[PDB]
Amino acid sequence: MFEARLVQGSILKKVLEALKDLINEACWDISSSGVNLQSMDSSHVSLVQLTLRSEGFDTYRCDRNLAMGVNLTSMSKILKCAGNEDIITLRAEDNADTLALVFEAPNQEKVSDYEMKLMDLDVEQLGIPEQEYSCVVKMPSGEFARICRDLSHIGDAVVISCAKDGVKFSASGELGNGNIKLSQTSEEEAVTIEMNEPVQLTFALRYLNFFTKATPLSSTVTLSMSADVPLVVEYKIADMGHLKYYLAPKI
Amino acid sequence: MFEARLVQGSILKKVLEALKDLINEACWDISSSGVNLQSMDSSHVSLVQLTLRSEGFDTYRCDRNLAMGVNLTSMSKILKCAGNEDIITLRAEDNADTLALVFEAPNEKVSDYEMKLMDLDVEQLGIPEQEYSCVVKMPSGEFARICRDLSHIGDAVVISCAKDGVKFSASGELGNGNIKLSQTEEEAVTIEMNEPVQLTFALRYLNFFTKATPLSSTVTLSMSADVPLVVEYKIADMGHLKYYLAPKI
Amino acid sequence: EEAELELLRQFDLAWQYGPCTGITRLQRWCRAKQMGLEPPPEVWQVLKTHPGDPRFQCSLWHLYPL
Amino acid sequence: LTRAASDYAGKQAHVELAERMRKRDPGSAPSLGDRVPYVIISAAKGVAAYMKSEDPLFVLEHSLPIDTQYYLEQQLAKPLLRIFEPILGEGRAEAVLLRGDHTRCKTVLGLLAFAKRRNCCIGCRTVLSHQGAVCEFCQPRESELYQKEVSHLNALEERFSRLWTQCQRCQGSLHEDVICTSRDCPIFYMRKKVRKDLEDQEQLLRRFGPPGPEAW
Amino acid sequence: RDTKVVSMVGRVQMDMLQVLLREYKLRSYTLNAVSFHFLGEHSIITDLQNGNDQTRRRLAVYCLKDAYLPLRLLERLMVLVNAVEMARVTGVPLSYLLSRGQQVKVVSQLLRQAMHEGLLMPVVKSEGGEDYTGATVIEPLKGYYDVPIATLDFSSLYPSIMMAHNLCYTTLLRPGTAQKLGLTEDQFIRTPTGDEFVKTSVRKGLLPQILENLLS
DNA sequence: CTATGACCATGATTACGAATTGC
DNA sequence: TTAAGCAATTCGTAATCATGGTCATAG
Ligand SMILES: Cc1cn([C@H]2C[C@H](O)[C@@H](COP(=O)(O)OP(=O)(O)OP(=O)(O)O)O2)c(=O)[nH]c1=O
Ligand code: SF4
Ligand SMILES: [Zn+2]
Repeated sequence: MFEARLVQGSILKKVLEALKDLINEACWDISSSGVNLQSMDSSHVSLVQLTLRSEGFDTYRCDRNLAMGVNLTSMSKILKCAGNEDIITLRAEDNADTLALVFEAPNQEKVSDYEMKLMDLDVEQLGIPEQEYSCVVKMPSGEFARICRDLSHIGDAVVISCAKDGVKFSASGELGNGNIKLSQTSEEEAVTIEMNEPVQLTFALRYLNFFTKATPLSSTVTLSMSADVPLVVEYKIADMGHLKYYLAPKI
Repeated sequence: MFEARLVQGSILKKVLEALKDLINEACWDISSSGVNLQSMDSSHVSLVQLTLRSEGFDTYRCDRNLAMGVNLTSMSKILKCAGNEDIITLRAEDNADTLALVFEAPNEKVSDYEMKLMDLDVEQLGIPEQEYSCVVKMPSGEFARICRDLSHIGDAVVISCAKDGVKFSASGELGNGNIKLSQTEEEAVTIEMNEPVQLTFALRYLNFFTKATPLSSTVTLSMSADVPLVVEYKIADMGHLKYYLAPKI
Repeated sequence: EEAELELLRQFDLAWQYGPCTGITRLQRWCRAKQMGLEPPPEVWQVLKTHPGDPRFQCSLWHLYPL
Repeated sequence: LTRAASDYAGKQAHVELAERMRKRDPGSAPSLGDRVPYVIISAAKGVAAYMKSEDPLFVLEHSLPIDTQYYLEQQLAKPLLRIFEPILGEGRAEAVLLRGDHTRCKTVLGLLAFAKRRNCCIGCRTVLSHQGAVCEFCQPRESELYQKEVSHLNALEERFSRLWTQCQRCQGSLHEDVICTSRDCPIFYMRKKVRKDLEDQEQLLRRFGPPGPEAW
Repeated sequence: RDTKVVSMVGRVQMDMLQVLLREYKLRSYTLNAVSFHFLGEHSIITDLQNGNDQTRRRLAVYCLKDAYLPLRLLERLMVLVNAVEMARVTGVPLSYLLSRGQQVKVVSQLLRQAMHEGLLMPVVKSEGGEDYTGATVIEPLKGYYDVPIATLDFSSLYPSIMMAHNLCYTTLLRPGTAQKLGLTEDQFIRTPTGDEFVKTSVRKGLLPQILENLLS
């Protein structure tokens, strides 16, 4: 019998708002470690790993290793019917293939109790490698979204150069060439480019716009890259766990 | 000759944006008791009833009972050429089919428009007064969000008035949900009940009815057995505005 | 009943009481009695042991847009 | 109603009326090769003129309204613009669309059952409490407003009598009832509406009092 | 059209509905509508029959008037006299003019003209050739005219083309059989599509003679 | 709270397929 | 086994494009 609570519950609205434009479905793996989601993209370029530990929740009862599937955009349309101060509660029976959502109010006067049906899933599942990421950058999320959207009006795909002094976000386009340079700044607005060996890579800027949909989702964004590997953007879901978006690189 | 003058033109603009989507043509029954109107919608489903009493107009003058025929789209386009602080006067002859509107800014700028009326052959209907047995007084913002939020799921809604509170339920292909409300100044939800009610109404009409939300803070919903649900608003020392909608069988 | 509904249907088509498809049944019964043609005292005695039912107190074709 | 597959290929109005049976009779319906008659009623489904078609006898017995704008802009208007243009210019299109415009401004027409029978002034159309016909501002001109409309009752009375005695001569007999619901006769259903016109126009003049006593 | 038939040997059937539906193009094909167009005019019946005997007498007079109207239409419209003259001019029986089309009659007349010179007909069947080019229309000078225009036309155009240039099956010249004879002048002619056809000083066709009989 | 951008629909116009009539 | 032909005007119906209006998000 799964029954879980979340008081600062705006984060679920915030993650599924940054989930539904990417992918149409999700493989929700409920374990005693909490709520998890590994899922590929639809274009066979990217992946989402959501991890929600139990210690980031309030009140918890998990009796089953549930492995269910959610059609995301209808669930997001249901999640659009509750405010952000409102408490989010989930209830689930291991025989009744439905989700019972309970939206409590902070003043407790408006009660919501919605139900979404289940559909079967046989989703593919691959494991991420663990390795050394030659460049890990801590950045403000709003500035990062601002920069990549400022590059979106030049061209389509981005080339990155990650080195010691500055980092080089370059692009071409139908109006010519452009590039912006960044450096370390000597807690949320601090940046850090931790680097061992400088690299150059190609990535898709449109998938950076897709990844910056989680701009309000953390204190800071982390950008982890190495040679010829999936970029992992990290949004540390505060006190809860973390969301990591993998992007397999380009050739 | 008719001539009225009112200091708060904002009330006039809110009432004219209540109705420009549901109605295309109307007839104003100008009398020596005020400005009163009844109309049916274009779909022949719902009733509107609007009363602006004679006192609240701060300079009134009406010689003879008139009847003006107004295309509400052109009038709604004219009343958005007037800012939210102006003072509005209406000028009409008793021999003419053309109305004059003069907007007076509270500072050097005055504006005056003339609009051609039309003759129409409509029939005027009304309502009889009976005691609806479920009486709800609730905040208007919550009602707007409740209707708009249930709207994405399906198109009907069932209203379920019980003792401590009321409960709205709605279904659809992506599931179902209800919202409760309980007895506990204007953010309260006062609930008077003699007999419990459960009824079904379609959502497009309710999302039309919640277009006039800036007119007041609270909204009054009245229900009874098998009668058209009444949605009622009050305008401060001016009058009221009522919509009427019949239940499904 | 089901025998009283054929007596009235027989009173309604006898030509010696009048050409009656515009009026009620008891009005035609009293019209013939005034002129005293020969109304029978049984088509009266079923129009008294009933209330205002539209399948006793109405002509055969009181539908029918003629 | 021709061969059924060409009318399967694309949705028409008469095919939709024919294939929709009635509740009264699933044994008399149009077959292949005959002609289906219909009229177009008013509704709010503007994408489809095949959703507004009805049998003439069904709209007779069930009294559905008529789409006067459909008949105005789709049946009438374009043949007239074929004929009337070549004698003049394009000010002739504006002349007939302006002769419409002086004449388009005169129209006549669940919750619909709960009518309060709101009475109205005969002079200036102002709804008001009480049953008297005239308005308090338009009371002096009442002899002229009675004069007006009794010449309308007089012309409805003259039309009732010319029609309901024509059926007696087309039937043969003067002493027995008329039974002829012939759908191809203009006589039928033109004899039905004058009863209601007279029913309505007789009751509008009882707003005025009686012209004398009757129990003397 | 899809009809049932019932077998009667010796006797002949003439439903007047099928004769109207084949010859005439009208708006409604009801007995009332064609009786007005040419002359000038179920649940009630079940209680006119369960009643008295003067009601049944009224029902019988109605039925006899119904059974009398098609006789009047048959003798007034000159149906049967024209059917007898059609069967005498074409040579087909009297039951074929209610069941068949216009092929059996031209087959019949061509066979009756073919026994007099000793020819046999072949069987060619093909599915299927292409279309050819039909008739010309001249481009108008559109408008309104108020000065008189006079109309001149040709009478019996295509049968007289087929008559006066000696065109037939039995005189169509194949492209090779003119060669290697070289006599072009007054032995054959040439058409705008391109064929060659023999002059009348060698052969007479069969379709000129059938057409000449029909024209007289 | 206001302004700008995006989406969504709705309406109008143009192009094609089909009952009837002219030949 | 059984069946004249073709040219169309013309209007209706369907699809596509354009234009604005409304709602939501960001500053
Ligand atoms: C009406 C008709 C005409 N046509 C062709 C043949 C005709 O020679 C040509 C002229 O049409 P018509 O003028 O209609 O007929 P017609 O000229 O042969 O006889 P008349 O002048 O006495 O009325 O059109 C047909 O092929 N089939 C038809 O049904
Ligand atoms: S309705 Fe027409 S057809 Fe019928 S009896 Fe009267 S006049 Fe004759
Ligand atoms: Zn008046």
